[PDB]
Amino acid sequence: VNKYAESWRRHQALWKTDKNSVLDKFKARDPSAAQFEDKLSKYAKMATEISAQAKDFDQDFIRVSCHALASSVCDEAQAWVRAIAQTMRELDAVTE
Amino acid sequence: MEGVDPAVEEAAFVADDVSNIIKESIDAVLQNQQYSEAKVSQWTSSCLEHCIKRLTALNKPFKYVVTCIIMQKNGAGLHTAASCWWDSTTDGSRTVRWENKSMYCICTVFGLAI
Amino acid sequence: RFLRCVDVPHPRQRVPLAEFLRRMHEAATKDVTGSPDGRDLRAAFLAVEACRTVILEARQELLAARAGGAAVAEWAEALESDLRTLYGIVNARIDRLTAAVLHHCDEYANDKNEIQLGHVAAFKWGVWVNTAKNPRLKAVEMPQLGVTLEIPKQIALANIALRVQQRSGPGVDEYFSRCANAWMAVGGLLAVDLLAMPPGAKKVRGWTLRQVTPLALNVQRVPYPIPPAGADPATWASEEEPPPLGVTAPLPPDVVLLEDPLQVAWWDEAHSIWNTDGISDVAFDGASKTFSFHTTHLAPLALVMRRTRLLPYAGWAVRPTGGRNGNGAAISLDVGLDAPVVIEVSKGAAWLSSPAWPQLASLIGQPMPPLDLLQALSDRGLHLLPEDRDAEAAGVTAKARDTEEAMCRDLALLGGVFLMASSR
Amino acid sequence: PLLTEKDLERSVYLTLHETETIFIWQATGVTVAMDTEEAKLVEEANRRYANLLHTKHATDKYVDAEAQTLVASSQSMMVRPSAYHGQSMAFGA
Amino acid sequence: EVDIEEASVRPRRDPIRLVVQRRRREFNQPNAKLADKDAHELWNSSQMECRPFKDPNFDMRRMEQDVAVQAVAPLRDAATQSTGTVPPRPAVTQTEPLDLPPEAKQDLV
Amino acid sequence: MAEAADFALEPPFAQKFKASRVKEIIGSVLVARLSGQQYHADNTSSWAREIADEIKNKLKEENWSRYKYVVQVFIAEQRGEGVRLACRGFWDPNTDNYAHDTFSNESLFCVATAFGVYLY
Amino acid sequence: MASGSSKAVIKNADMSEEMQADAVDCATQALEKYNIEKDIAAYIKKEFDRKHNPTWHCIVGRNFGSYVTHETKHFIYFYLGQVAILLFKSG
Amino acid sequence: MASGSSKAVIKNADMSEEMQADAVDCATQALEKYNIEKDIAAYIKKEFDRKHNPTWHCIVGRNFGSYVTHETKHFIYFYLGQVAILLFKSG
Amino acid sequence: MASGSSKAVIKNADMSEEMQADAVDCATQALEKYNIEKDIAAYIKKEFDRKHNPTWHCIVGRNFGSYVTHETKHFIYFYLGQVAILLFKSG
Amino acid sequence: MASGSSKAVIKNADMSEEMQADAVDCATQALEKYNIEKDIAAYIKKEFDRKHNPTWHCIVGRNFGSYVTHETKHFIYFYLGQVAILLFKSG
Amino acid sequence: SKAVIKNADMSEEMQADAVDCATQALEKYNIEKDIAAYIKKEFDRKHNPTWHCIVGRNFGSYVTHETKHFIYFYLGQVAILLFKSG
Repeated sequence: VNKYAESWRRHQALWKTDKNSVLDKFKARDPSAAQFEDKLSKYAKMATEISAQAKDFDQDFIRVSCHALASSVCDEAQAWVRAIAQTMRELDAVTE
Repeated sequence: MEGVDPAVEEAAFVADDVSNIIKESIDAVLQNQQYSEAKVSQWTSSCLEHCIKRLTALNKPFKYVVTCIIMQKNGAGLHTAASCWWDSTTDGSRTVRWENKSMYCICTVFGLAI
Repeated sequence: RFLRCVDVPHPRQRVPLAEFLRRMHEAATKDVTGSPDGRDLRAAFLAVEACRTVILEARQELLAARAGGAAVAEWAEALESDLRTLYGIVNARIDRLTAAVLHHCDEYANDKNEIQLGHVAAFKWGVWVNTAKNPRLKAVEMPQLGVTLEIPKQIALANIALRVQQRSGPGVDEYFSRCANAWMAVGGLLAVDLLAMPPGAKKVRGWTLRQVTPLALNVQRVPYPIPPAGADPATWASEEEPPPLGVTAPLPPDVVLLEDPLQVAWWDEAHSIWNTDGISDVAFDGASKTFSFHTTHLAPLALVMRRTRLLPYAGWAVRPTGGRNGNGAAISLDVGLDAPVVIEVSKGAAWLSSPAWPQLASLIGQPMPPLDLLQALSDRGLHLLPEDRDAEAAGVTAKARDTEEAMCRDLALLGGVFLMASSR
Repeated sequence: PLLTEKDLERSVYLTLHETETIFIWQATGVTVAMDTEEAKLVEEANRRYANLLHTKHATDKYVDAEAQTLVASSQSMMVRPSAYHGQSMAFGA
Repeated sequence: EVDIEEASVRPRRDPIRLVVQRRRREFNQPNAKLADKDAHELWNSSQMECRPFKDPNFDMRRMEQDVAVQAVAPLRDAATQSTGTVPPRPAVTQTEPLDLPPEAKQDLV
Repeated sequence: MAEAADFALEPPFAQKFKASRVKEIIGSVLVARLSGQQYHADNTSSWAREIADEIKNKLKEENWSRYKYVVQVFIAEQRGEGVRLACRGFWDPNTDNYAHDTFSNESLFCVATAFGVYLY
Repeated sequence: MASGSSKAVIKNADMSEEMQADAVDCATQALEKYNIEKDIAAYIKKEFDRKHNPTWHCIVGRNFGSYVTHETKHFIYFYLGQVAILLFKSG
Repeated sequence: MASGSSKAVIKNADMSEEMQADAVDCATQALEKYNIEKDIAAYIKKEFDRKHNPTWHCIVGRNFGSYVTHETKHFIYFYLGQVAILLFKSG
Repeated sequence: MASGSSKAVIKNADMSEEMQADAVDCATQALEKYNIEKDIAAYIKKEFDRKHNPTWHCIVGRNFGSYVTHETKHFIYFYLGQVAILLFKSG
Repeated sequence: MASGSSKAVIKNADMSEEMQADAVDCATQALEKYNIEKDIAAYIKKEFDRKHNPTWHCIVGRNFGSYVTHETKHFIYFYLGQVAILLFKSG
Repeated sequence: SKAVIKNADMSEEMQADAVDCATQALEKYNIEKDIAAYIKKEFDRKHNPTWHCIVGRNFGSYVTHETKHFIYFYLGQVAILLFKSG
């Protein structure tokens, strides 16, 4: 059970990495729309993978519900997605 | 002059016939043509096609390789040399150069028995 | 059909049937010049049998056809389109097989220089190639089709090939929806085709050089006569009718002379009729059922009877046989023939009772639907399924289909209860 | 598997294909035979091209313009029935 | 116009395809002895030359030239089909005992 | 001597004519022979012969069995002559292959071509 | 003839609604006129190149797996009965 | 490519107007006369070599960002239908 | 591990021989490392976007028909044993 | 800031081998300088206008066919990454 | 017990293979279930699964089989049925 629980920590970066710092570093390089789309698609695909992996795991005589954990990590990835579109729309508004 | 076996000659490289084929193919496309950079590629293609069609019409158990180079006449010197590794009992090769007041056309044909 | 597990889609599978059809066509037209795959007779005979089955089903569905009116009309048009596609596929497959065979003549040659190949399925096929150019050979006999041919000096002096193809049985004739005025094929179709020599292979030191040819992809057809060693049969021809090829072939043993006088014809493709002209010495040996004729035009050949030979039928007289109520009948027909043809019919199925000819014995006493009974009779060859272009040819008022069918149903409501008679 | 006698006797089909015209080298040759009116024409073309160079150099005739040529997600799809079950059974025993 | 209907290279005929067939046992000839033939050996057959002539020496300062630009060659539409067996055929199967003829039984009798 | 039963008509993929390897061989020969070399009509024919011999020797050292090698070397002075060089063949494309390379300096330009035709 | 248009079930679509409807209809005609998957894909691809500017790419079949890059709002993948149809605009 | 006419979206035209109309016309005839990008480029180049004092350079393609010099009143870039074309006199 | 290299049956290829061999090797690695067709396609596409740059498209399957537009010398459709692999550059 | 993982294939060049090496180096430097192919071509053009007998028009792009009257001893055509470059002089 | 081929959409060689495999299964086993299991697994190993095998003396079946992938025969008085599907 502990090994299964620790296996979910391979995605710990989503909730342990500073979104503000990562976004500032990404934006300081004058990122292209291609890189924006790449990051958005990467976060979306990891979110979809977590949602698909939101399943009950039966270890011997104990079942394990990752529904709350997987939902939380998917929400984290969706927030990662949202705070890219927010910057992009603000830039578009300034230009317009 | 002893009589060559017709069966051997059917699968033997005939340098004279290959040279005649090359000369006629060159003359059919370039005998009365002055050098033209636009049409030189089509001329080379036509010469290669004529050489290939005549070699195939010869109907011998030989894979045929035809190369054609057309260079403009301006005083530039061109020198060629070929070294090959093959069974020299049946196969063969032939190089023919033709010229007008405008171009040099060098065609080399290799026939290699299957 | 489902129990039989038939290898082809029924005509009631329009899109799947058409896809199967042209994928048959792609298989038949596939390039097999460099492999012996196309040199197998069964590789073509399989498609031939498949197409025969589809032709049988399509003819069964079309004879009944021959909002609802428009639907049945387009269904018919689809049926004849399928039939034409099947004929084309069969022809292309046979041409591919023969082309693949002749593309290796250097290996298929025999000691005699006269190559004789045959195969009988329904359909008999035979090819004879005379590369010997023997001038004294005037008679060629092929037992694989049972045919004897008195040939002219042209074949004796020239090197050609000759293909004889006899299609017999159900669904083998097309010149009833293809013919124009009064002709049809009887006893099957005999396609005789002259063939020029395709470019053969060259053998050098055991190596065999083989070049791709359109003749190697498919074969062509050459009409009569044969060039006298250096002419052009396709364009040039003897202005006088060339020495007529006497073709004595075994007619299927279920056909008796009904055309008076007996006639054999070559299909006048340019005229859409059966050209009896140039087809001389028309004889029929009934002791062995063999039709002999001297032909000056090599093309689809057949014994031919007039589509108006029995038209109009002199009268009909149908009695009840189903007892008190309507459950059976027996019709005696004076169709312009000697014996009054008596058919015992009953609910769903009809069977001949007289004449009791052994040629028709397979249907005498055979309880099976009257439509397919007349279909099987026409398979031997009988004008029992007439057309309007045959009625007006015979010179009688072709009853309009609506009136005819309404009258049919009105009398059939009365069938086993009343007595019916023909009105002159 | 070792080839048998019938395999050895079998005639192996080999196919030869004619290749296309394979152009190898096209030197950007710069000459025409000045002994010929062809090179007279090409030389007057060369001098008119030099005149074009001079005219371009003459005045403010080098102005250019911008060309902002502005003219991509990778999705994974799967197509499977994924329903197989090998099952054995005895009947009526 | 005529510039390209001259410059363009179009094949004048289809490629010629030949099939050579021989018995499998006829292959693997041990007499096949590939040998070296240098250009000095092929001097009379392959090693040619075009000597630069000095008296005419008609080389000119050609200044205008055009080059056939392709970049990415025109994209080709490709139709690919992956199919297995031709559509399956049904079957009728029923168990039925098989027995020898009474004629054969009486023969054994 | 190998019998016809085990005689493989097609060369092993390790023994197949490697177009990239022949490109590398031809380029190495051209660099070793013509880099920094000025055109010399008396020396050009000998240089072409040496280049062809070296390329053929390297192809032999590659030791691809039953692969006949044909090497052709063109070396010409760069006086600006319009040159159109092309080739066209008729063989079995499944086993036979080709390669070529070009070198050019301020004085001369050369094209060295090697064809490997499989023997059966 | 009966309208044998099976219920189109859309799995993955980065499209507009009218584009999805057009794709469903085009796939319906493609299946009605052709059962060969490459012919179906060719019909759909040429129809949508004419309608919505080249180049589209169509893959039709029953057993396959793909990983392709598509233009935004230019991607669809669905079933029409038992047949899998994929369309994507790229290049 | 081949067509009867196409919309030349001119991003910039260092031209006179009549000779812009000439450019539209010549590119139009090139479209139906030829079927290759290089072909259309050469057709336009020869058209203005005959009309407007050679030599002109013409580029036809799909996706290419370039920067060139030319002579004033003799430059244009336009996405003619499905092909972008850069046409400019520069000697 | 036995080197059960299923001989690739090149059905239709427009590339060079060396790059076709590289494609065969990449497909062999893909089938060695994965067991899902989408995984095979993703591996091949990523490998060839690292080698020959995006964009590539790979379809792995056994029952499919495709009609796609590919860049010249950037196409292959073959069979690695019973596995059909299609690769083409577009985008 | 950008670069291509494809060996520079110089299809043809009317300029010396070391000149072409300098051209490849300049193209690479342009790639690391800019992300827009227009600016890639612009920087290559300005570099070889200040270095290599101006004016060297540069065209960088994937697919395009053209004729240009390049000044002699002043032309190269080479594929790099996924963009072909026509780097010639006509000024 | 000679194999009595009742129905065959097959080739000759792999008909002989089917006969040999069925003979081996009958030699090694005594239950029709096990014989069918052996036949099916061997033919999956040899001839591109998926196959299906039914062994017994009392059964009537109607199945759809791939072309050249169907046989129904008798070994002695035991009926063995093979057909490839899925």
